[PDB]
Amino acid sequence: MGGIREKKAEYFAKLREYLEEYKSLFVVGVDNVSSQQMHEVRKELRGRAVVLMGKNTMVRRAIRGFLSDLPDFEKLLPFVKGNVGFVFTNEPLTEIKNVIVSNRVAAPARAGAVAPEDIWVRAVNTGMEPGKTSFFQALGVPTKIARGTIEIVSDVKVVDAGNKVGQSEASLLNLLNISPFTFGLTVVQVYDNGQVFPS
Amino acid sequence: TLPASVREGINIFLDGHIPAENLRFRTEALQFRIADATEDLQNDSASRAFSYPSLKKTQGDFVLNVEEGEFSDSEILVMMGENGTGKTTLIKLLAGALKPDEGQDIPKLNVSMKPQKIAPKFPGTVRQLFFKKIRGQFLNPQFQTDVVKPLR
Repeated sequence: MGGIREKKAEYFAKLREYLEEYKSLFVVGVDNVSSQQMHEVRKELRGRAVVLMGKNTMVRRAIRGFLSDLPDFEKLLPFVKGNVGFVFTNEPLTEIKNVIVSNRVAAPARAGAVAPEDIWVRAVNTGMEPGKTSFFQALGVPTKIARGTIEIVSDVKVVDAGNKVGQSEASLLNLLNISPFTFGLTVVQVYDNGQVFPS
Repeated sequence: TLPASVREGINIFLDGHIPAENLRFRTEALQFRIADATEDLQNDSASRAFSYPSLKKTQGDFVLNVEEGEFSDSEILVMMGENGTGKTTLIKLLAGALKPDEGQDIPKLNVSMKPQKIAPKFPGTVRQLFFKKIRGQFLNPQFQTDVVKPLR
């Protein structure tokens, strides 16, 4: 916890040898995914070959590149985004994506997050007794009281992909028990053998 | 109670208390506002409310005549008279339920109306019906005092 490194140039130095040891290098997104979910996802990778560290200490692929003859500089626009890791692997490119991208860990949306895909809510009885039905109506979910229970009138899209989910919107959906997205290591890039693959 | 005089029995009734029995039969005494008691405001709101012209509604067996009057905002108007006078007819016209034979009253206003003789003709239970109209009015403390707690 104290001041002692918290290393600089030392952890970079371990990291240096790690791009060079493995053929295939991935630029990946934790941000969304819980850590029982990440930590489990990482368990899979770890048997096969392993993931290591950085900030901008990550962006220093250049030093690694400088040791060999491979990229600089030369890359398209260094794709790194908030919340990035590097996955160093034996595992060929195509398979790594199918493990990570296909098998994501369940999870519910969040308030103030941009929806990744279209959100819908179904029609049918919520099962909930009379109360503040109004809250549902505020979002643009039609509801009315039928049989002394709150029911949603119809299926409709509450939010589209690429629009943000409002704070009210999220909370009300969670009470419904409606979630739906796939969380995991969102692949943002690949290097293998002098070649750059985007998502 | 034991038999009493006409004047006497009525007087005791209004007190809300009977001495021999020693019971306060009514929780609160009845009082009427003096008209001194009322709040003093300059009333108009938007300058006065809506106004209706002369109206007539004739069934062909009964004819109602109405003299042009004005209504103002935040006021209350009583209607009195004997039945069969078209007290009911008049209110309906203002409700827009009835169309006048002559005269017209097309107001912009939103109206709520309660009918005179109430016979049920709504399927559903009592709570469901009142909740559709408005919930939240049901939450208010005023409504607890007057409706919910007394009857149950």
